[PDB]
Amino acid sequence: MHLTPEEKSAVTALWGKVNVDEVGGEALGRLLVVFPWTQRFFESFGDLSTPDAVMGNPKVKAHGKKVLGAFSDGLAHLDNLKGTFATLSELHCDKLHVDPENFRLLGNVLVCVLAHHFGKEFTPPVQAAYQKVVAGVANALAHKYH
Amino acid sequence: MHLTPEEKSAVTALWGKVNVDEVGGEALGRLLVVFPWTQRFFESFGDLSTPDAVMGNPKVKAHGKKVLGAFSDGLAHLDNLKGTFATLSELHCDKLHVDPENFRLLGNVLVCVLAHHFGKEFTPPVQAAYQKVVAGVANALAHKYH
Amino acid sequence: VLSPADKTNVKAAWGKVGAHAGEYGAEALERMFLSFPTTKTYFPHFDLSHGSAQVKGHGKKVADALTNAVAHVDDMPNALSALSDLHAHKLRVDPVNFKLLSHCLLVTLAAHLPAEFTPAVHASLDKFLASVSTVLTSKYR
Amino acid sequence: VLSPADKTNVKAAWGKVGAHAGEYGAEALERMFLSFPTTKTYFPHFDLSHGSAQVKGHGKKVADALTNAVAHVDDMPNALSALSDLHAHKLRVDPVNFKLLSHCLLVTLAAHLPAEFTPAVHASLDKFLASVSTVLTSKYR
Ligand code: HEM
Ligand code: HEM
Ligand code: HEM
Ligand code: HEM
Repeated sequence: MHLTPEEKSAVTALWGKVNVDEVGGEALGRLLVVFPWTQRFFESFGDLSTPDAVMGNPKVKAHGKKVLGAFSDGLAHLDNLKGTFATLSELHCDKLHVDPENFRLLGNVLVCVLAHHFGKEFTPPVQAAYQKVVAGVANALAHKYH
Repeated sequence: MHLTPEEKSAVTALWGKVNVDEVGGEALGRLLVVFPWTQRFFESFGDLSTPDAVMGNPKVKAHGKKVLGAFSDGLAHLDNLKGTFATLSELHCDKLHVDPENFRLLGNVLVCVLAHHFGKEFTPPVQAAYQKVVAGVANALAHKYH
Repeated sequence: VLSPADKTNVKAAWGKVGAHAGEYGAEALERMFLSFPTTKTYFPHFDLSHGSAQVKGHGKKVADALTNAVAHVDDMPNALSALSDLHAHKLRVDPVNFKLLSHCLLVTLAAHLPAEFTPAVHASLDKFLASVSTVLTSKYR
Repeated sequence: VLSPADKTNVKAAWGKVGAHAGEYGAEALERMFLSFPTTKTYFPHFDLSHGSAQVKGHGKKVADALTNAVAHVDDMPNALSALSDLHAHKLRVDPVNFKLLSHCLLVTLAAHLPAEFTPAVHASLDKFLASVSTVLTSKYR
């Protein structure tokens, strides 16, 4: 996590404009659609058979919001991601058994989601700041795996 | 490193039995043979047209010894690989233009050479400690890229 | 493998790119250079400054090739043979870098085609870029 | 693409494995579990302790499939159809993991087949495990 002050201001300014409810649902839904293997964790979510069935599934939307919820909190402690994410890291490992590669796929999808939403505002340099951030978060979420 | 005193001792103790001359030559040559594209940096070495030509090439063997040399000295600063490889990190970036992914390919080749050499002695637990070191070394070497 | 659906998706999204392919190619490169600086090791000879003509020049070349693979979506291995040879034998780009560019291309398209960049399209474009990458790397060893 | 030399190299090496393939299967898993603990996420239901019969049994299973693959080196896609299915639609292991088991398998062969683990054979086996990996993840999406 080598965020220059200017990189950090940039992450923060844009994050100001995000509707976490919305972005959360889109990012999670899109993950389940682009990398269908990730659907292995959600067999209790119901019908994920098509893009519409996934994108519109009330359970996917509610889970996405939860996920991005935790992520946003992460963005207020950019200094201590490991600390911030420690109980979650343990849970994902020990209870959920989620392969950490999942955290990197989601980060990439999120970046595409932000690009989708902000258009031209998501400049090369802003993308580069966010790239560092999703990686820092994925690393923090994997820190307690054993 | 995130090496356990026990993990540190395992690494340390096997290394003591290593012929850097031979292991260095073999690791680099195997690299050039398994992952042919790494030959892009060694055009001046000559004929690498065949396994035999690679394994026999003295320029290869001598470069191999230089590399394991430096690696070998890094095992003495296992608690600060970053500071040990800083200058070497800049060199590799700014002068040589070597993609850090290469550092990871070699690491894995290195592990295969050690298993090759030590058979029985190279146990799952010992491999585990070595995997952490090779990863650690690769990270240190890639640290100053920009 | 790409399904009929995928093929339709790709031709459609790429259809919209039209005449901006060149600029979108250049943009994906810059994004790549900024986000994954290790990719720069392959262009030691380029001016990577903002608005570099070398980058402009190169973005067009990449875009033309992608455009050529879309045009020959049913025979990509053959449409891209030459480029597959170049990459395997001369350039010798480590395979991991293809995924990085792909990623930056997807970000670029997303940033420019909001109406078309649907989940379905996104998925198709991702499988497509993966297939191009596979072709370009097929003759490596 | 496996060259004829490669197919030969592979068949030779695997030839020497013989009645120990099961043990080597088991040993490769154990090395994978310890070196890459993230791989354990796919075996929550197993006793991953050293010498576990679950691990042993699974080791045989994997080893056997490799055998069958060497045997049908010419028609892998077909020989492993079912396995490609299982992995793509049921197990859904992330593709990155295949490279980790492949590596633990080389290490294991190397440690047990000193004379046979020459540089050329090493290159062939790698390519082979790579091909096997491609086959197993070809129907993922
Ligand atoms: C930014 C990365 C992520 C964050 C911040 C995050 C956060 C969360 C939170 C806050 C919960 C609820 C905790 C609880 O139940 O006590 C949760 C649960 C869960 N997460 Fe994650 N998550 C992330 C990524 C993922 C990914 C990528 C996957 C799978 C591909 C995943 C799989 C799950 C599952 C399966 C649950 C439990 C759902 C249930 O209640 O059945 N998570 N996550
Ligand atoms: C274990 C990781 C590595 C270490 C510790 C390492 C270390 C070294 C050292 C100590 C030198 C001597 C150069 C000098 O001081 O001027 C060197 C040079 C060099 N290394 Fe690395 N290296 C590593 C990995 C690699 C890899 C994987 C490659 C490419 C496959 C590579 C390519 C080169 C090249 C091309 C040179 C220049 C040699 C010459 O001048 O002909 N290195 N390296
Ligand atoms: C799907 C992805 C890619 C496509 C379609 C592509 C296509 C091309 C094309 C059309 C050229 C120019 C060949 C000529 O001179 O006619 C080229 C050159 C080149 N590419 Fe690739 N490429 C891809 C991926 C990559 C990646 C990922 C890298 C490294 C990060 C890379 C590095 C290079 C380099 C260094 C050159 C030579 C440039 C010069 O000296 O002018 N390529 N590529
Ligand atoms: C080298 C490539 C691989 C081969 C040839 C292979 C082969 C097999 C075979 C033969 C089975 C048993 C099928 C049955 O039960 O009838 C199996 C199951 C399984 N494989 Fe794969 N596998 C490979 C890679 C992987 C990897 C890398 C992972 C995860 C890290 C994995 C995870 C699993 C799991 C979790 C099972 C089910 C175990 C059980 O519940 O009994 N496989 N695989």
